[PDB]
Amino acid sequence: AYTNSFTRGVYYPDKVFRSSVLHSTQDLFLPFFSNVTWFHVIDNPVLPFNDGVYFASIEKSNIIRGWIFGTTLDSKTQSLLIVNNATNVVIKVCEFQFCNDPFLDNCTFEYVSFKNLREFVFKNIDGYFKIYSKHTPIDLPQGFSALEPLVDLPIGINITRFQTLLALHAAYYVGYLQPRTFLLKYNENGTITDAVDCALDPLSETKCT
Amino acid sequence: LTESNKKFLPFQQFGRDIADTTDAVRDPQTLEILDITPCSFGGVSVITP
Ligand SMILES: *[C@@H]1O[C@H](CO)[C@@H](O[C@@H]2O[C@H](CO)[C@@H](O)[C@H](O)[C@H]2NC(C)=O)[C@H](O)[C@H]1NC(C)=O
Ligand SMILES: *[C@@H]1O[C@H](CO)[C@@H](O)[C@H](O)[C@H]1NC(C)=O
Ligand SMILES: *[C@@H]1O[C@H](CO)[C@@H](O)[C@H](O)[C@H]1NC(C)=O
Ligand SMILES: *[C@@H]1O[C@H](CO)[C@@H](O)[C@H](O)[C@H]1NC(C)=O
Repeated sequence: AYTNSFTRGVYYPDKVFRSSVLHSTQDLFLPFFSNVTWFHVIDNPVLPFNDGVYFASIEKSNIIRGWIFGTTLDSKTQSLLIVNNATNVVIKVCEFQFCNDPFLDNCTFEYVSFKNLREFVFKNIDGYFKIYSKHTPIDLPQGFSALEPLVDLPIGINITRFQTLLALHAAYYVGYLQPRTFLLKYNENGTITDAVDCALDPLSETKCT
Repeated sequence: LTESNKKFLPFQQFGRDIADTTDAVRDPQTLEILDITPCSFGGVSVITP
């Protein structure tokens, strides 16, 4: 299935603070009102990573508990698995295959930490897996929000595909990033309060110019 | 360096002016924000008969 992005997926591109200053930048980003792939759990198939992955999932019980990020995803590559068990967000790159039905009940890296909304943006530059994420309770919310880089992985590990995971003893949305020019609204306390995608409409280019 | 009370976001290590000149930094020893103003100068004029 498919739906609309609804001005979501905007993250902080730089750590520059600006107070009441409108700043324009070019970076890989989700396009505004872009088409995002929708799957409802009855499935969790294998999808390509492309240049970037935008992820959004709204579950009250958080049925989605894990993701796996690997090039071939058949224990032939260092598949980055990010699985949240209990309150501990656990990140590993093991070459051990998971269960036959992918649900929760060579590990060169280990990090251990519809009410609820979780938004994610994944991209991989020079091996550093960059995750812009947000967790807050509330298809997609229409209001604007700014995603923060909650974690930035120093793993240095090449990834070209991904697959989400479930848990048993969920509606999620998958989008792809694009090179787009934005205009960003930094408020008095540096929070990005508004965003304009220049490659959307001519009013947006007039605001960008 | 000043006794600034600027409030930064926790990921934001630096800041810039309207002309993108760096005006405030996050000190690694003390995570409060210090505004940076480079030192005074000016032209020199000689008033003489
Ligand atoms: C949740 O998963 C993590 C990942 O294994 C478990 O926590 C750590 O597991 C490693 C693996 O050997 C240990 O070396 C650490 O000592 C564990 N603790 C911490 C704080 O890092 C954890 O046990 C799992 N929780 C449950 C309930 O299964
Ligand atoms: C996305 O594509 C699907 C199928 O091609 C279509 O039904 C849907 O309306 C599209 N959504 C947008 C926002 O273009
Ligand atoms: C990552 O691995 C895939 C699969 O082996 C390969 O096609 C791709 O070129 C690799 N990328 C880098 C940057 O090594
Ligand atoms: C910014 O932070 C200050 C801290 O004193 C607060 O008073 C203010 O409400 C915040 N928001 C804006 C929009 O200024």
